[PDB]
Amino acid sequence: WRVYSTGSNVFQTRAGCLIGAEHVNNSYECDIPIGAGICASYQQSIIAYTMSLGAENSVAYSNNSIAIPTNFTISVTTE
Amino acid sequence: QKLIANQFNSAIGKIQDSLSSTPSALGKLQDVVNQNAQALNTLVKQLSSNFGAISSVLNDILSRLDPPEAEVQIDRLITGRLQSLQTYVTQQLIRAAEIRASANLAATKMSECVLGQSKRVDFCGKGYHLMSFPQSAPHGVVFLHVTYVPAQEKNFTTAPAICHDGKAHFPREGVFVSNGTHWFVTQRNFYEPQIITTDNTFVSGNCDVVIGIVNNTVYDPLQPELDSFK
Amino acid sequence: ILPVSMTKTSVDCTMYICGDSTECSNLLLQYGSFCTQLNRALTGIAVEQDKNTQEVFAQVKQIYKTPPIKDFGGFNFSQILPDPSKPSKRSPIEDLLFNKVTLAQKFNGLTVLPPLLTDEMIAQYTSALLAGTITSGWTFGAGPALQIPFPMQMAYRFNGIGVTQNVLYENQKLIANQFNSAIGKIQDSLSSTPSALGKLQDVVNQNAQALNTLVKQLSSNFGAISSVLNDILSRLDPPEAEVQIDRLITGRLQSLQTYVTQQLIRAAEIRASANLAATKMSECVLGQSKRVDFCGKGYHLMSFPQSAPHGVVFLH
Amino acid sequence: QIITTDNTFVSGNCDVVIGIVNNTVYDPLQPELDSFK
Ligand SMILES: *[C@@H]1O[C@H](CO)[C@@H](O[C@@H]2O[C@H](CO)[C@@H](O)[C@H](O)[C@H]2NC(C)=O)[C@H](O)[C@H]1NC(C)=O
Ligand SMILES: *[C@@H]1O[C@H](CO)[C@@H](O[C@@H]2O[C@H](CO)[C@@H](O)[C@H](O)[C@H]2NC(C)=O)[C@H](O)[C@H]1NC(C)=O
Ligand SMILES: *[C@@H]1O[C@H](CO)[C@@H](O[C@@H]2O[C@H](CO)[C@@H](O)[C@H](O)[C@H]2NC(C)=O)[C@H](O)[C@H]1NC(C)=O
Ligand SMILES: *[C@@H]1O[C@H](CO)[C@@H](O[C@@H]2O[C@H](CO)[C@@H](O)[C@H](O)[C@H]2NC(C)=O)[C@H](O)[C@H]1NC(C)=O
Ligand SMILES: *[C@@H]1O[C@H](CO)[C@@H](O[C@@H]2O[C@H](CO)[C@@H](O)[C@H](O)[C@H]2NC(C)=O)[C@H](O)[C@H]1NC(C)=O
Ligand SMILES: *[C@@H]1O[C@H](CO)[C@@H](O[C@@H]2O[C@H](CO)[C@@H](O)[C@H](O)[C@H]2NC(C)=O)[C@H](O)[C@H]1NC(C)=O
Ligand SMILES: *[C@@H]1O[C@H](CO)[C@@H](O)[C@H](O)[C@H]1NC(C)=O
Ligand SMILES: *[C@@H]1O[C@H](CO)[C@@H](O)[C@H](O)[C@H]1NC(C)=O
Ligand SMILES: *[C@@H]1O[C@H](CO)[C@@H](O)[C@H](O)[C@H]1NC(C)=O
Repeated sequence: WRVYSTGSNVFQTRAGCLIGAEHVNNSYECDIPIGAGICASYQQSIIAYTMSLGAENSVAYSNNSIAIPTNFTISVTTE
Repeated sequence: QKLIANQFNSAIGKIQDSLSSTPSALGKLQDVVNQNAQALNTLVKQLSSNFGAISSVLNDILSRLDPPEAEVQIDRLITGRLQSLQTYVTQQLIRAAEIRASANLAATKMSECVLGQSKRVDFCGKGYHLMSFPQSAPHGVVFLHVTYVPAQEKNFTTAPAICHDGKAHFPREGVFVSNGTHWFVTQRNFYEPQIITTDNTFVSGNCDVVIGIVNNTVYDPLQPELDSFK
Repeated sequence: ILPVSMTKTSVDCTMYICGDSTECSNLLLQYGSFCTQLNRALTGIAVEQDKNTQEVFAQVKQIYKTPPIKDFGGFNFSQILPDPSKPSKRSPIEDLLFNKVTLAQKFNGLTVLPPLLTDEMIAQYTSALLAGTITSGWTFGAGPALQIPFPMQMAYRFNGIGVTQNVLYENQKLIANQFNSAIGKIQDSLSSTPSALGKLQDVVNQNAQALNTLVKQLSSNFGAISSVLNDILSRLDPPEAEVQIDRLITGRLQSLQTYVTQQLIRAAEIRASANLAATKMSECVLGQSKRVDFCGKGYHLMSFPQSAPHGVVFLH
Repeated sequence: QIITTDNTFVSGNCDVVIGIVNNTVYDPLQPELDSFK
């Protein structure tokens, strides 16, 4: 049972210690909840990172600039 | 109309594949079934426990000891089983309250979305709301929200008002937009430029009141008709 | 002000009740699967709190940023946008909210789990929602974000409550001054009375009181000889030590069960409040509502959500 | 009520719409301007 106790791959988090999960400084979506804004996913190995919130979309804004659609699309959303 | 029909037809046919793609799509009903099933299984399993008594079987209790002494063991077993049943009933009551809240939400959704339009945002799926269709479910209801979401947007330079002979002009229904050389009036939710004066503009005040204003020709088609009588 | 999520908690049945004493622990298994049910209920409550927070605050699939230059200088939004000077990214009103809430400690068998969404990311979500409702107006919640000048958005919003566009543009200076004055005044009104944020202090304090009551019940013997199992194990003979330890086990188990039931009721109430808050957000900030008195007294124009230590606050 | 050009709005060509019907739309301008030729 203690075979998964190697200290070379131990990653310390804000919500406990992690064993066997690689730590990467990049940003991705929420795959598996961990706690304190950390989520783990599958790359070969398991990567645990810091949570990210979508992709940044800086909308260009000005006091005389407006945007209106020229086309539509109909979608059906289940519930 | 043909394009709208094509989009609606191609959208509904994608619902079957989306639902059948993964078993996790129907989680909100499988969870409801599973929690009750597992609670009932746990209540059944609680029957075969000693609860601190000599044995968990009633027949062994009667056979091993005399009634005057087996009364205490029977009392212990009865108290334990009553506690288990009471906690199961309390859990079922709380779950029933949660399901009643969900059912009231579903009834409100039916009565609003299915039986009419709804101006409540995000209450009818992402985007603007059109007619909706319900579907029966084993232990619930499944909706289909036919939404209208704009796409392929392009930006124009706008201005709140148009100058005309020292008289401010405002859009009756829409927003002034310009493609860099000429100004037009269009509905706010779809690009469809038109001429300005004929019906979609109303007059109020002078040009010195508003802050950012632009000059443009305001041409009433009434006047060319009058010149036809000259 | 609306609570959105209570603090996550979880208790170890054997560790809490039996004190990790061996024989007394193996005697507990005779009582059945009472240990598993409470753990499962607490796990469900914690995951429900996490789901409530995510549902209330993660209402957008993209994160938006305010323009570097405030070209809407008529209206002044510095009191709600994320202040960059402070080490924290919370807005000045958010910072005032955080410092106005005060008392959750580790113990023998009780723990607290951190939320999935940390406070900084909750503030980031609120900033994204505010930037979306400031720059793109009400249409960023329906589809792709469409840029539109803020005075024009206010003109639309006025047009949506039965008054034409003449009123705003001819009185833009007055409207901007009144809006700035009100936004300045709400901060003073909130900071004036500590009991203003009572709807969150209430839930925090009452959860803490429930936890303390659960812990304080250790000292009660429930009619047994003593409150410590060590004395019973090292003093009395097993034939009656078993009966005494069984009575103590029954008492502690009943106490933990009633705490679990109270937490379940509290979680149901908080889930109802969080669903109401999510509906209020999706109908107020991401659009316009014709529902009178659902969005504050008077006809509704906009709404600016702001984070809270354990909930969300709305500036209608 | 009678179909008048001040009651309906016009935009587009006849061919694109499916299901149209031929008819005449009254014009309040024509009889007022006819009396002042
Ligand atoms: C508006 O968007 C629709 C698709 O959302 C466009 O329809 C497509 O048109 C192209 C070429 O005309 C076809 O190859 C596609 O198959 C069409 N899509 C569908 C779903 O039928 C439509 O042309 C767009 N409108 C304009 C004016 O460009
Ligand atoms: C902006 O829109 C106007 C709309 O009138 C464009 O002007 C038209 O351009 C077409 C191009 O072939 C001509 O056939 C029309 O006669 C023009 N109309 C008028 C009234 O001049 C103009 O080209 C557009 N400009 C841009 C940059 O898109
Ligand atoms: C939008 O904002 C820009 C940036 O300030 C304004 O441009 C300035 O306008 C003032 C007042 O007319 C001029 O004195 C400056 O020379 C302008 N600077 C630049 C770089 O253009 C613009 O007027 C604003 N537009 C509206 C409608 O408010
Ligand atoms: C829009 O038109 C008005 C007048 O129709 C312009 O106001 C004039 O501005 C000039 C500035 O050189 C003055 O000499 C005139 O006396 C003004 N006329 C009036 C009646 O006040 C205004 O400048 C125009 N604006 C734009 C952007 O073209
Ligand atoms: C918008 O509101 C902010 C308030 O945060 C204004 O900044 C203050 O301006 C006063 C003016 O004397 C200063 O005394 C304060 O020190 C400023 N900071 C704060 C935190 O109050 C700002 O001037 C307003 N206007 C604009 C265009 O930003
Ligand atoms: C409505 O009137 C128009 C014009 O009078 C009709 O269009 C023409 O119809 C005739 C047959 O009656 C065709 O031979 C012509 O080729 C049509 N013109 C064009 C430009 O296509 C139209 O058919 C009438 N509507 C109906 C329903 O009969
Ligand atoms: C990832 O970033 C952290 C700091 O954010 C740094 O300590 C670490 O070395 C980085 N990892 C790699 C592989 O560069
Ligand atoms: C429209 O928006 C794009 C960015 O999405 C910007 O690059 C472009 O300049 C805008 N149009 C005009 C006319 O400025
Ligand atoms: C209506 O349907 C009938 C089918 O019986 C068809 O002949 C007719 O052309 C249709 N008319 C319109 C306007 O759709």
